[PDB]
Amino acid sequence: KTQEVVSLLEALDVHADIDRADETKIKAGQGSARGRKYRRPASILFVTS
Amino acid sequence: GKKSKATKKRLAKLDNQNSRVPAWVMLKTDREVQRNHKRRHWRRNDTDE
Amino acid sequence: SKQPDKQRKSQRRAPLHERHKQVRATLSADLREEYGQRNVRVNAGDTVEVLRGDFAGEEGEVINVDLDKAVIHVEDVTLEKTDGEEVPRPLDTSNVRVTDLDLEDEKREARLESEDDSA
Amino acid sequence: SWDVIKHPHVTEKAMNDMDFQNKLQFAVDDRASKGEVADAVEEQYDVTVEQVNTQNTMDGEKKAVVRLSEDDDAQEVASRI
RNA sequence: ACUAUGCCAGCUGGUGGAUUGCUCGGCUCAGGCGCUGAUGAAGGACGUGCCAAGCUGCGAUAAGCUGUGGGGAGCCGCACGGAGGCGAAGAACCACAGAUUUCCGAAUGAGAAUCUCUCUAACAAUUGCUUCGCGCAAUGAGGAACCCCGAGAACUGAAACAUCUCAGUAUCGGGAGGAACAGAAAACGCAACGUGAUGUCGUUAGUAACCGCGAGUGAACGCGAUACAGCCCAAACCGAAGCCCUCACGGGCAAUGUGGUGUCAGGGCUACCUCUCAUCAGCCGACCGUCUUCACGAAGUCUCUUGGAAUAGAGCGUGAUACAGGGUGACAACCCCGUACUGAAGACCAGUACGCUGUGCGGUAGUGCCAGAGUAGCGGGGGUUGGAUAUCCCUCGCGAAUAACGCAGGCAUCGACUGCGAAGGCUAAACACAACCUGAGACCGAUAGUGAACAAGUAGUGUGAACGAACGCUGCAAAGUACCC
Ligand SMILES: [Cl-]
Ligand SMILES: [K+]
Ligand SMILES: [Mg+2]
Ligand SMILES: [Mg+2]
Ligand SMILES: [Mg+2]
Ligand SMILES: [Mg+2]
Ligand SMILES: [Mg+2]
Ligand SMILES: [Mg+2]
Ligand SMILES: [Mg+2]
Ligand SMILES: [Mg+2]
Ligand SMILES: [Mg+2]
Ligand SMILES: [Mg+2]
Ligand SMILES: [Mg+2]
Ligand SMILES: [Mg+2]
Ligand SMILES: [Mg+2]
Ligand SMILES: [Mg+2]
Ligand code: NA
Ligand code: NA
Ligand code: NA
Ligand code: NA
Ligand code: NA
Ligand code: NA
Ligand code: NA
Ligand code: NA
Ligand code: NA
Ligand code: NA
Ligand code: NA
Ligand code: NA
Ligand code: NA
Ligand code: NA
Repeated sequence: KTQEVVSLLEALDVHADIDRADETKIKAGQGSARGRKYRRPASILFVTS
Repeated sequence: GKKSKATKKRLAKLDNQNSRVPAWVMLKTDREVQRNHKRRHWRRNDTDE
Repeated sequence: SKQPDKQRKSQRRAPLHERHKQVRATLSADLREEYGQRNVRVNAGDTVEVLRGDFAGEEGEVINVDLDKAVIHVEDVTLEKTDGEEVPRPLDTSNVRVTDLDLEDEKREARLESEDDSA
Repeated sequence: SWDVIKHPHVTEKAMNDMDFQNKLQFAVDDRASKGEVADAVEEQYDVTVEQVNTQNTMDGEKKAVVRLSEDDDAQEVASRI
């Protein structure tokens, strides 16, 4: 569950980055006509094995 | 000249194609259909017969 | 498709039987609990409440469903013409919530109660 | 697979032929001969056909002018249909 | 203080349609898939609606008829009208299968600018089989390019120009398939105690080779990959033991040889030894994968403010194997479609792989029994190629040998050495294109991008071949302006 990861991240003091990345920009210009309407900040890279 | 029966049918059809777009079709289409572009005059235009 | 032109096309060009999904509205909390569905295909005869727009807060029976324009008429949701006549103000179903269902059809009710099917 | 008689041709000229000449007018299939028109008219309306005149018209159809025998009355036959 | 006709700059209102914003169209890339037609295709003509001009659909059963499955309370195409109808006898709509399917059209009884004629009669023409009868069959024409076989320029480059080059290109003739062609060595020739059918990709390499030795032109073997697959005749020796049509009777074919054997791992014959493995003919017949379609699918439509409308601001909450994209009266994971997950179907892979039935592989000795001729080869004349005395092909003339023989190894002849067996035949897979299905994008954004976002190959021009535009945006909702002058 995604929420489990949330709790863990909150416990690790690291969850504020997710908060930073939770917002979208509706981009200036004609990219939206090609399906490129949105973008968002990059937050956390998770590297597993 | 002397028309054949087939020629006659074709001339008949061209005459039928000279009708207006019916009044009711303009209402049904909210005036999206108004002009008949294949409108032909005997003098000004020329048929393929 | 991720491509916006394709998405809109496939919505506008959808054949009639694929347009039912364009007339769906969310179910009231009660009806959600009752049938285990979040929303339903709005039928004429359902009763519906308007959650959005100038008519928000009004409730009324559904008089008409048009699949082509993907739009419903609800009783008393209307505009006054210049001559004084009262005409429906057509509504998008996603602005609306279904309070009461017309269960008069065996097929619909069956689909509603099915766990594996959606009405 | 095509029928001979398409429909009665109803115009003022046709009425005058009906009243004064004992004739009926039809739109018929342009593949049909006079004999086939005479026959079809007899079979459908239970009358006796004296003469058929035909024209291919500028509407793209064949018009048949069918005169009826004196034992038959065109206005009567027409009033049924 | 006057000044008209006027000049310059603004203001209000036009004209005009730039700009910005928007995208039902383009452009390009990628994955899948891929033949149709005498059982009359593709294309076209003319019809077909209550009213119907255009487009679409359909075919006198004519925006449609039937069956099964799906779907669902609405529907009667684009198309928002008037009337009227259909649908719980489950309509619309979607999938699959069927019915109907006018005329012209390869167009095939004959003629003809889509009609007509006659002995109700015709596979016309060419051809195979043939009960010699059109009795049974075949061909014809289409398709976006791709593919194979023929015919084959010139502008141009060489700073002129002739060989050369452009180029075996453009274009023309013939023809196949979903791919085509090639293909199991008379090969290669890192010369070897080596490689081992073919195509393709990368390299070998702008190397060898060609060339007014100018400009230019231009491989291969090998190697690394992809995919892999190997077989059948002719003849010897057998000699009717055979094949085709028909339910059957019966007919036809076949000694000018059907059929058995056999095919460099040479084979046959004779005498042996040994095996049931190879091959070939058959039967069964998929998984997975890939492409497309489908089912199900979590969580707010809470408070205040602004607003015509919250999808805004502020506040309080929620889901997430789902925070791709779209719609909704303005910035929406939680309003609607969808999206993750899981599941189902069809298509392709493929009548393939696996499995199985039958057949039987192979070895020794002996035997000059068999083994593809205008061929191999030579000469005359041309074309073509990088092919140079050493490419491939055409044409005229000449012209072998018989395995104890023959061909090749980039000049000729002779010997040696090494390789190989022409003049008979088949062959899966890997590769080309893009009609068709789908997906994608630092592409264009209505003078752009297709000629074509619109009636687009439309309107219109030309006797014809052929040529060929422009035109996108009310609004949240038509509430598309009643009544009066
Ligand atoms: Cl080698
Ligand atoms: K082949
Ligand atoms: Mg800009
Ligand atoms: Mg008139
Ligand atoms: Mg249910
Ligand atoms: Mg006459
Ligand atoms: Mg003919
Ligand atoms: Mg020159
Ligand atoms: Mg020259
Ligand atoms: Mg020179
Ligand atoms: Mg060359
Ligand atoms: Mg070589
Ligand atoms: Mg054999
Ligand atoms: Mg040359
Ligand atoms: Mg343009
Ligand atoms: Mg001229
Ligand atoms: Na004229
Ligand atoms: Na008529
Ligand atoms: Na295909
Ligand atoms: Na019409
Ligand atoms: Na059809
Ligand atoms: Na034939
Ligand atoms: Na015959
Ligand atoms: Na020059
Ligand atoms: Na010159
Ligand atoms: Na030269
Ligand atoms: Na909504
Ligand atoms: Na020669
Ligand atoms: Na050699
Ligand atoms: Na424009």
